[PDB]
Amino acid sequence: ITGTSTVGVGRGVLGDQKNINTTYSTYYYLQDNTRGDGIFTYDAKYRTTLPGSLWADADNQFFASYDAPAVDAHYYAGVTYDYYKNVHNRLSYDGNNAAIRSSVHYSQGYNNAFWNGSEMVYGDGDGQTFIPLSGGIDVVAHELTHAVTDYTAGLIYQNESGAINEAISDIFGTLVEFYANKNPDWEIGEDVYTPGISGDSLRSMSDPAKYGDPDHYSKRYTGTQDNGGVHINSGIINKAAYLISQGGTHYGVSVVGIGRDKLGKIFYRALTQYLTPTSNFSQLRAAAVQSATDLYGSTSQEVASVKQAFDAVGVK
Amino acid sequence: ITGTSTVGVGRGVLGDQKNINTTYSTYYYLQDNTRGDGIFTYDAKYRTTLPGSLWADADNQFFASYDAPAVDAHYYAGVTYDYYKNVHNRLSYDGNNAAIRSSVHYSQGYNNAFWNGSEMVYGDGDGQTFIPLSGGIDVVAHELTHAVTDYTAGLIYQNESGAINEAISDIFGTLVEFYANKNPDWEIGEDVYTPGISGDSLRSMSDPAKYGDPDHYSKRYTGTQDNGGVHINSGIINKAAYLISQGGTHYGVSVVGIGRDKLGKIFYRALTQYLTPTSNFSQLRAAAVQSATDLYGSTSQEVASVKQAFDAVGVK
Ligand SMILES: [Ca+2]
Ligand SMILES: [Ca+2]
Ligand SMILES: [Ca+2]
Ligand SMILES: [Ca+2]
Ligand SMILES: [Ca+2]
Ligand SMILES: [Ca+2]
Ligand SMILES: [Ca+2]
Ligand SMILES: [Ca+2]
Ligand SMILES: [Zn+2]
Ligand SMILES: [Zn+2]
Repeated sequence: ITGTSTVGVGRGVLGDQKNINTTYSTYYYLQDNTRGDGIFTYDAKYRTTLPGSLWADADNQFFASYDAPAVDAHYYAGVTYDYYKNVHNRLSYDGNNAAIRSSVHYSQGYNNAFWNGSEMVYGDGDGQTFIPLSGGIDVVAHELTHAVTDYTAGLIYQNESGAINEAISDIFGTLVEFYANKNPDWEIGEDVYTPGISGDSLRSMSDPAKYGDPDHYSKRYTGTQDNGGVHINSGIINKAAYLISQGGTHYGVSVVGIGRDKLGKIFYRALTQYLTPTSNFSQLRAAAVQSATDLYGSTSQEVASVKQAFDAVGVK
Repeated sequence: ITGTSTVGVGRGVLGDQKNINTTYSTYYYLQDNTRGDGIFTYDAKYRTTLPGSLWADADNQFFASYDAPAVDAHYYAGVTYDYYKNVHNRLSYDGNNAAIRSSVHYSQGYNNAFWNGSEMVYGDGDGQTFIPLSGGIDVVAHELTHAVTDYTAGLIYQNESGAINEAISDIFGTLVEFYANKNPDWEIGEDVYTPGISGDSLRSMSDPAKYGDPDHYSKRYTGTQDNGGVHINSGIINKAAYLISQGGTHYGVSVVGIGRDKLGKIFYRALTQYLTPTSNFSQLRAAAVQSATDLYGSTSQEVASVKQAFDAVGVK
C-alpha cells in the first residue's frame, strides 16, 4: 500500500509488548517501509489460500488475541532482516532487499510454519502441541534462513543436502535468538512448543540425542521417511556447530570453542560461497574448513576447532 | 506481459504434439489470454525459488526436451479450466477467473507436484520413479482441484478431512482425464510414474488394495504418518466414487452404477455446498446423499446408489 510510515504498538504471542512499523492509509497496515522493499504481514483467516489479506487495523494498537501472531511475525521478520544486514551485510534474503511477506492464521490447528519458496506461512498450533508459531524467534529465523539458502547454495530438500539445509536454518535461527538476546539457548522452538510442559523443545543443538536425534554420523538415519531424515540427521551438524562455538568433548574428541560470532562467519561464508545444491556432509566439512582458512589462516585455532568438531561427530 | 495473443506449437513430455496459447512481445511467452485472467507458466530453472521467470521463447516452437514439461503444464491447465467451466460452470478455481500460474523444473530430481496455496509447482522426477509430472493430465487436474477445494469447502489437510481432500482431487483428476479422453482409466499417475515398468500407477480408484491402500473403513489407517493417512485413507472414498459411477459388488454389497457425469455433479455439489473444513467421512456421506437428493429426488436410483456405495466401503 502507498501511505505514511508510522509506529504502532501491540502484544505478541507470549504477552510481551512491542512497537511495530506500520503504514497508514485509511487503515493502519502491517507494512514496514523501513527495511528493504518492505516487510508485509497478511491474515490468511484460517484458510489455506495465500497470501490472504494485507493485515489492516483501525487504530494502530494490536492488543487483541487474534492480533498476537501477526505482531510477532512482523516484528521478528524485522529482527531477522536486521541480523543479516548488520552482521553479514546481506540485504534481505536475495541480497537485493526483496520484500518479506508472511501470512499468519494459516488453516486451523496447524502445527507448523514454513518458507514456501515465496513467503512465510505460520499456523496457530492446536494449543496443545504448539501455540502460534511466530511467537518463537528461532522458528521465524529458521524459516527465513531457508529463503537465504534457496537463493545461495540451493541445497535440495532431501537426504544429506536437506539435512545440511535444516541444520543451517537451526544454526542461524539460534544465532538470531542470541542476537536479539531473547533468553537465548541452543534448543529450537522452546517458546512455542507444548505450552503445558516446561523445559522441552523441538530439537536440541547441544544434545540432539535428548529427543532421539543422532549426534554422530554412525547413528544417522538411512531410511526414506522425512525425505531421507532431513529433520533427523540435521542433529549431527547441529552438534558439530554447537561444539565449534562452545567447545566440549564428544565421543572422546575434545574441541576448543571459538564462540558464536566466528561460528556465524564461518558458516555464512561456507553457505554463500562453497556449498552447492547437492553438497553432502563431507563436502560441508571441506567447505567449513576452507571458509575458516579464508578468514583466519590455515594454522589458526579456528581451523583446528572446525576439524575437531567434525571429527567428533564422525564426519570425514 | 502485455502483447499479442497467438498460437505456438510444441511437444509434451510423452512426445505428442500440441498447439498452445502464447503471447508475443519481443519473445513468445507461455501466457494464455483466452481463459479467464490468464494461464501463465514459469521456469523455476532447477531452483526452489518461486515462481521463477515467465517462460519466454524466441520462435514460438517448443520442441526442445527442456520445453516439454512447460508445454504440458500450460496445456493441461487449459484443459482443466475448460472442464470446470464447461461442465460445472465454474470460472477458474476461485469462481471469478483468477489467473492460473504454474512453475516447472522445480528443484532437481524432485518426485512430486503440488498446489502450494497460490500456484502449481511441478518437479521433473528423478527419471526412474517419475518423469516430469506435468505429463500426467490426472496429476495436473488433481493438483488444480486442491485450489478449488481451498476456495470452497476448505477441507483441512489432515486425518479424515484431508483424506476427503485427497479423494476429491483424485475423482476430479480422473473425470478431467475422461473429459479429455486421454486414454482414460481409474488409476492415478500412470502416464508419468515408473517409465521402466508398464501397467502400474500411484494409486488405483477401482481397486485401492492393489497398492496396499484401504478399500473399506474397517481397514483405515489410524496412525500419524502422512498427516494421519491423507493419501492412504483416500482409497476408501475413491472406491466409493468408483462404485457410484461404475457399479459392482464390494464386500458383498451390490451397487448399481449411475455413470461418470452424475458422479461429478453429485460430488461437485457436495464440495461446493455442503462440505466444511472439518467434515469427516460420515458427513461426506450425508453431503453426497443430500446432493443426489437435491438433483434427482429422494426416491431416485442416484440416491440409492450413493447410499449403497458408502455402505459397501463401511461408511455410515
Ligand atoms: Ca487495533
Ligand atoms: Ca530461548
Ligand atoms: Ca531457542
Ligand atoms: Ca514446552
Ligand atoms: Ca523455441
Ligand atoms: Ca490414463
Ligand atoms: Ca489416470
Ligand atoms: Ca510405470
Ligand atoms: Zn527447516
Ligand atoms: Zn493431493
